[PDB]
Amino acid sequence: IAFNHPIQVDQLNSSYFKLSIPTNFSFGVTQEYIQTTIQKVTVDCKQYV
Amino acid sequence: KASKRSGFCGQGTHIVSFVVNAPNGLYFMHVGYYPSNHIEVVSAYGLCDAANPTNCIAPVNGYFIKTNNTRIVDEWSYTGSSFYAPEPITSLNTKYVA
Amino acid sequence: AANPTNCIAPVNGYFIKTNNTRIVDEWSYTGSSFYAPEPITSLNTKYVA
Amino acid sequence: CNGFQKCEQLLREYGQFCSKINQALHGANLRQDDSVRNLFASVKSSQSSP
Amino acid sequence: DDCMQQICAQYVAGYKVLPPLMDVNMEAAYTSSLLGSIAGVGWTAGLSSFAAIPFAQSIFYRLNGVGITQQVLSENQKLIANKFNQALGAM
Repeated sequence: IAFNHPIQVDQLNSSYFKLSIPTNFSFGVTQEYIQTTIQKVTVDCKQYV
Repeated sequence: KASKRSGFCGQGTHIVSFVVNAPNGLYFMHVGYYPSNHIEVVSAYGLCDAANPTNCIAPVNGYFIKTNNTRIVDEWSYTGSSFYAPEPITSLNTKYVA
Repeated sequence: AANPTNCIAPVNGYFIKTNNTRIVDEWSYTGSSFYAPEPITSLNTKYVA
Repeated sequence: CNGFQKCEQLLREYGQFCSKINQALHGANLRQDDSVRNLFASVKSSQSSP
Repeated sequence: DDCMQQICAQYVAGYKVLPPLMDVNMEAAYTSSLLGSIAGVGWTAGLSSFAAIPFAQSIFYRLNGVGITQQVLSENQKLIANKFNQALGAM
């Protein structure tokens, strides 16, 4: 079992609030293909049969 | 075109996206910022003043750690101009907006 | 050096030579002073560029 | 059909169609499971502050 | 075991029901983590970076965003929190 267990910040009763800050740019990701179109084909009926 | 906003691109901040021809379709290459390391820093929720103008959160928290520090990067101050910060009416817990 | 600074503000306003604060139909207009906010100084000599 | 040898032999002739049915159901379930994982991925990485 | 003592799908054999592949407790843990995150996420421009924000403050900040109520008006309109509880009760 290796699931969930996410990082959790602690809520502060005091007016000042602890905030997690990013330190590394780590730019870059990939994106899924969206299909967009389907193949076109024509069948010659009454001849192929 | 822009996304710079909520968009179909997901799992990362949409700084930019790229389109390439794909067989029977279109292929996308969005770019996403990843924080990687998070450091928890105590932040004031705005600072009030004896004068009516008061420090307030604008691009990011007005005080990242103390006084006026505004940045999303590791360095809290980052030479912030503070021009962006608005000046709202004094609120509860005086001398602080909080 | 002074805190007030000219800014592009909407669509690339404050153009070089005559300032193109006017946009679309109007080619150029004298700066209103409410048209552009003061931005933080940016890398270059004497300009945001 | 199970428990009848004659029925099983006829089903063997139609076995290829039965194999396609099993493969199609397995593929649909895997695609659905991937979609469920994608939904829970967005929920994952959230911080339970309180 | 209960069916032998007396679902019936296994005895029929016909079709076999398939488990969802995600445990209910794991899904519940994800929803609870999301509930914690939304209070932090719903803050002025702080969004995800802002954290440890109170649930009451997050509701007030969200209300100010969608509807431009005056800060004085929000203080004047007391029992808004009670009305939110009434809405939860009505559901």
